[PDB]
Amino acid sequence: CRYNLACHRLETLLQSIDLPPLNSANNAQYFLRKPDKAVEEDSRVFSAYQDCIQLQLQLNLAHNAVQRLK
Amino acid sequence: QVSKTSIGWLRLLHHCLTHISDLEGMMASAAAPTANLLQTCAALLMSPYCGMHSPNIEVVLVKIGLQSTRIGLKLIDILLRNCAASLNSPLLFGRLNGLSSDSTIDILYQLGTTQDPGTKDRIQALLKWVSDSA
Repeated sequence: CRYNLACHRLETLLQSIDLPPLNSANNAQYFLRKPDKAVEEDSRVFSAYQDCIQLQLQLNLAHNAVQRLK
Repeated sequence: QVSKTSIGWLRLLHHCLTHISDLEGMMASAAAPTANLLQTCAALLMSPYCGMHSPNIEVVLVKIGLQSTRIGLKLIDILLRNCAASLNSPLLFGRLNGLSSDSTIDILYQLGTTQDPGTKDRIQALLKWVSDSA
């Protein structure tokens, strides 16, 4: 349940994440100097992704322990 | 930037077009004819900030494109189809055709939704670009 909630958080945050293509000077500048809002969005995405990976690790460990017991 | 780029001329053109509204028309009429002006202004619009904020360039582009139907169609073609200039001749090879930004979207929206004799034709051109694309 917790990992599903974390995945939903990451999904909602990523659905608003956009990647400009590297095909113009303005996009190149976006990548050269990441704008502040992009920095905050990336920080939030990293936090949510770390939460998702930790909960995924815990879920797989719990599943393997349950398999040990079964 | 004014010393090292062409942006100063665009700031002058924006001042001429916008400073006194009652003269805008006349200024636009004097500015529309010059060859490759719309291509150059679009190139400056899609370039990284060089001393002129995007809204002013957009105002210049819209006011030129709206001063007659032919120029409006040319601006639509520049934004959607071919933005290159029409060893001394302007080239403007550097930018991919049809790239979109907030500025281009706003310009196209204003061209389509501005009510004047050319609006139909502009819409027509827009729709053409759609069908051709499809």
